[PDB]
Amino acid sequence: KVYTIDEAARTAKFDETVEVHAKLGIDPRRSDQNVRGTVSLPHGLGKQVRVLAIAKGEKIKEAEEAGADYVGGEEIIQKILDAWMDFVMGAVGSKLGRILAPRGLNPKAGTVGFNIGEIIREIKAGRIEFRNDKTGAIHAPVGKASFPPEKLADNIRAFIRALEAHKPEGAKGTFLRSVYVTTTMGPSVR
Amino acid sequence: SGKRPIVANSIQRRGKAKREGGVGKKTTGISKRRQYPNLQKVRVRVAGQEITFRVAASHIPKVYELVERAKGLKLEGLSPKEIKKELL
Amino acid sequence: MKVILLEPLENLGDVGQVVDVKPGYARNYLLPRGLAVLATESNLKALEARIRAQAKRLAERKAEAERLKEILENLTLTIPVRAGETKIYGSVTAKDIAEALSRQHGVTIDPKRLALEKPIKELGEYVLTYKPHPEVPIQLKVSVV
RNA sequence: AGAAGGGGGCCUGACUGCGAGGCCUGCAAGCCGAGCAGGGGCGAAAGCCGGGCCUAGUGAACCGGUGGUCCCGUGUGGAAGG
RNA sequence: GAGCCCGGUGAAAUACCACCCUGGCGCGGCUGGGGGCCUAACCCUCGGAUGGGGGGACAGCGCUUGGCGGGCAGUUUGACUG
RNA sequence: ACAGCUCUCUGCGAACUCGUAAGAGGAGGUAUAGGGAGCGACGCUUGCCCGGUGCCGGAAGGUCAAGGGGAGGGGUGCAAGC
RNA sequence: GGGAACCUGGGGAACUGAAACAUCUCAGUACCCAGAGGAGAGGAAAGAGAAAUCGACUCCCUGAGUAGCGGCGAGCGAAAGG
RNA sequence: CGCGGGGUGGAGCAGCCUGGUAGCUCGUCGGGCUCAUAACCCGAAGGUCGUCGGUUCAAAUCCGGCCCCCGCAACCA
Ligand SMILES: [Mg+2]
Ligand SMILES: [Mg+2]
Ligand SMILES: [Mg+2]
Ligand SMILES: [Mg+2]
Ligand SMILES: [Mg+2]
Ligand SMILES: [Mg+2]
Ligand SMILES: [Mg+2]
Ligand SMILES: [Mg+2]
Ligand SMILES: [Mg+2]
Ligand SMILES: [Mg+2]
Ligand SMILES: [Mg+2]
Ligand SMILES: [Mg+2]
Ligand SMILES: [Mg+2]
Ligand SMILES: [Mg+2]
Ligand SMILES: [Mg+2]
Ligand SMILES: [Mg+2]
Ligand SMILES: [Mg+2]
Ligand SMILES: [Mg+2]
Ligand SMILES: [Mg+2]
Ligand SMILES: [Mg+2]
Ligand SMILES: [Mg+2]
Ligand SMILES: [Mg+2]
Ligand SMILES: [Mg+2]
Ligand SMILES: [Mg+2]
Ligand SMILES: [Mg+2]
Ligand SMILES: [Mg+2]
Ligand SMILES: [Mg+2]
Ligand SMILES: [Mg+2]
Ligand SMILES: [Mg+2]
Ligand SMILES: [Mg+2]
Ligand SMILES: [Mg+2]
Ligand SMILES: [Mg+2]
Ligand SMILES: [Mg+2]
Ligand SMILES: [Mg+2]
Ligand SMILES: [Mg+2]
Ligand SMILES: [Mg+2]
Ligand SMILES: [Mg+2]
Ligand SMILES: [Mg+2]
Ligand SMILES: [Mg+2]
Ligand SMILES: [Mg+2]
Ligand SMILES: [Mg+2]
Ligand SMILES: [Mg+2]
Ligand SMILES: [Mg+2]
Ligand SMILES: [Mg+2]
Ligand SMILES: [Mg+2]
Ligand SMILES: [Mg+2]
Ligand SMILES: [Mg+2]
Ligand SMILES: [Mg+2]
Ligand SMILES: [Mg+2]
Ligand SMILES: [Mg+2]
Ligand SMILES: [Mg+2]
Ligand SMILES: [Mg+2]
Ligand SMILES: [Mg+2]
Ligand SMILES: [Mg+2]
Ligand SMILES: [Mg+2]
Ligand SMILES: [Mg+2]
Ligand SMILES: [Mg+2]
Ligand SMILES: [Mg+2]
Ligand SMILES: [Mg+2]
Ligand SMILES: [Mg+2]
Ligand SMILES: [Mg+2]
Ligand SMILES: [Mg+2]
Ligand SMILES: [Mg+2]
Repeated sequence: KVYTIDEAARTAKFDETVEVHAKLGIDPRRSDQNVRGTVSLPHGLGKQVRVLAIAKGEKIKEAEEAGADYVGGEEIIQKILDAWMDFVMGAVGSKLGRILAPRGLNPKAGTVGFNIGEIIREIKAGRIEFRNDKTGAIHAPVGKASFPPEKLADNIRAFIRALEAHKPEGAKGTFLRSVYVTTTMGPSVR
Repeated sequence: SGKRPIVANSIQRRGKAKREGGVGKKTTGISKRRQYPNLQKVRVRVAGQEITFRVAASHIPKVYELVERAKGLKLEGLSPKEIKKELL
Repeated sequence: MKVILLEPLENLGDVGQVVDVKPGYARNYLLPRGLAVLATESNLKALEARIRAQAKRLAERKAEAERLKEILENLTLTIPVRAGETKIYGSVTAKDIAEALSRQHGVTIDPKRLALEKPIKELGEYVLTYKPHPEVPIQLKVSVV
């Protein structure tokens, strides 16, 4: 309505269920649905999202403080990847196709925050404070969101999942949306 | 063929193309002849007392307007050219 | 095809109304059997005022009831009803009620549209009303000698 | 055959720009082609390579079709169309 | 996404709100095709009818679509050549 | 040409013909009738082939003109739009 | 009703030409019919066309055999402006 | 050039668009039927599901790209 009504997400418990559902065209020729990997997202979030950096057993004093809370090392190569209830989740960059204990034994893998300057500094931002959403087939849409408390200052669901419309080829015209969930879902234009 | 509030008619031709496209390749018309678009007729009775009309077709209503009169008219049998000559 | 109607017809019968139809129905049935007429702004405007020149033409049988209400209401009647106690003698026909209003205050009386069902024929107090629609109930009193 | 033939190695000059000068010739067509410039192939090199030992293996313009480029673009702009 | 569940395990976990592929039903729109009855346009009729019979949105007629169409028309049916 | 035979068309505003039409023949007729076709009194007869052609019959499918239909695309304007 | 041609409207050929011929040409000519009259039509902008322009209409001379039209054949052929 | 339909045991047909497990038919051959035969009855092996590879955990198959096949197509200087 009018703009993109944020506080439209109002009972349940701790309202933290806003969404960004919107369709478009399937696979117009080549491409499809590839939102920005861990986009900035104009939200301080507060999401103490326990992110893991499977870097090394030498980065366990600041890799933990690398924006999340708990981060192990390479002892998760054959000690933690053998079961069905035992086997975020990072990996190794550069070119190392290190997909042995994390590719079959799948939860999150592509590349780790290219920050060899430090695993946790005061100049590096976005490693445990960003989101994404690849494809979804004959049922796309859906993005991340914060809590209920946020005036016309929670305009992050109208810039990361609504501007992430740069991975759309040609063959149709995107349309129909709604920002909400666990409550309902009202729609907003562009 | 007549007209009433309308008019006689035209006798335009009938071109005949075994053409192509110009929006494809070339194109041409084999021939044409003198047609006869017989100005769409039709007749309407109606009443001022009980009159007859070979109304145009387009102007069909038109009559019905002329209908809506009442100018003190009696035994004429005709009584139409009496609406017409005072018609638009 | 806009047209005014007449003899209320089903689907479209709110007399003197406006309804669209296929030229045929009008031009052949409705129109011929004087049950409606062409949208003719003429018969349209003329009709229009055949309403306002009636709406307030009858809205006088209601307007001159408010001038008669703010008067026949309070001001009672007080009839010299020649009676005396028990079962009165000469019942109160409006030929007397109106006769003791018209032929008393020089005011319009309607010895019928008065709400009188029967002559009473006994002394007491009443408050019948002036008919029909909005009504002015004259409070009428009875007396003796 | 003192190769145009038989075999091997790299290559794509079966190029773009042009063309002095001829052959043949009624016109229009057809025919060989030195050499300059451009960037290339093979070679140590002098050099050769603008298709095929050689003559047949094809069809004026008109009309449309696809590509592109600078030009035109009906008051001007851009388009529709040349 | 956790009060209105995980679990264990598998390609994927459910209590709930959603955006939508698959697909049918539920009251409306806009349009369609059909099969019925009608009469009043159009048609035909009846000892002369302001009417009565029967046909009836059909037929007939205007425009436009495609086809059949020597019934008729204009034409074409090469040149060399003892 | 002929009587006579046969196939065939035609339900009456008949089919068919003349005519742009109105109208008229048909016929003031109504299938024991009217038109078209071939054969040609009368006697005995008239075989086989429905692949191709024509015509009669097939409320299924194939193809198909408008028109309806609008997924999708292009032109322009800052735009609502056109 | 008449009237030598002359004018306007309504209709409206073919031979020819293209060295055949069907678009095309001849040609809106011939001729037919109506009508107007000493003439007829046309006539005061819902124009023209690129000029800060022009200013009813009709006739002549140029524009110009240009622009264009065209089985881009034969051939046809303006207008503004002066 | 436009559209859009089919490769499946030897042959000629379903199946997949809802993936998930390849089945009709006829024949090949061996028994059962008489002396034998066609009518017949039964048991059988026989496909990298056209491929270059895109998806899915997994394709005969879901959607494209490709060699014929196959019908509608509209001209043709
Ligand atoms: Mg979709
Ligand atoms: Mg286990
Ligand atoms: Mg042709
Ligand atoms: Mg032509
Ligand atoms: Mg001609
Ligand atoms: Mg109309
Ligand atoms: Mg009049
Ligand atoms: Mg007028
Ligand atoms: Mg070589
Ligand atoms: Mg030469
Ligand atoms: Mg050279
Ligand atoms: Mg060569
Ligand atoms: Mg030519
Ligand atoms: Mg041509
Ligand atoms: Mg322009
Ligand atoms: Mg539980
Ligand atoms: Mg749906
Ligand atoms: Mg509906
Ligand atoms: Mg009837
Ligand atoms: Mg009737
Ligand atoms: Mg009809
Ligand atoms: Mg002939
Ligand atoms: Mg010839
Ligand atoms: Mg000879
Ligand atoms: Mg017959
Ligand atoms: Mg007769
Ligand atoms: Mg004979
Ligand atoms: Mg015999
Ligand atoms: Mg046969
Ligand atoms: Mg047959
Ligand atoms: Mg049939
Ligand atoms: Mg269509
Ligand atoms: Mg727009
Ligand atoms: Mg005269
Ligand atoms: Mg000719
Ligand atoms: Mg010629
Ligand atoms: Mg010719
Ligand atoms: Mg010709
Ligand atoms: Mg003079
Ligand atoms: Mg004059
Ligand atoms: Mg004026
Ligand atoms: Mg002069
Ligand atoms: Mg001049
Ligand atoms: Mg000159
Ligand atoms: Mg001039
Ligand atoms: Mg297939
Ligand atoms: Mg098949
Ligand atoms: Mg095959
Ligand atoms: Mg097969
Ligand atoms: Mg599907
Ligand atoms: Mg079987
Ligand atoms: Mg078998
Ligand atoms: Mg056998
Ligand atoms: Mg067998
Ligand atoms: Mg064998
Ligand atoms: Mg035997
Ligand atoms: Mg097998
Ligand atoms: Mg394989
Ligand atoms: Mg195998
Ligand atoms: Mg298969
Ligand atoms: Mg296979
Ligand atoms: Mg598909
Ligand atoms: Mg072809």
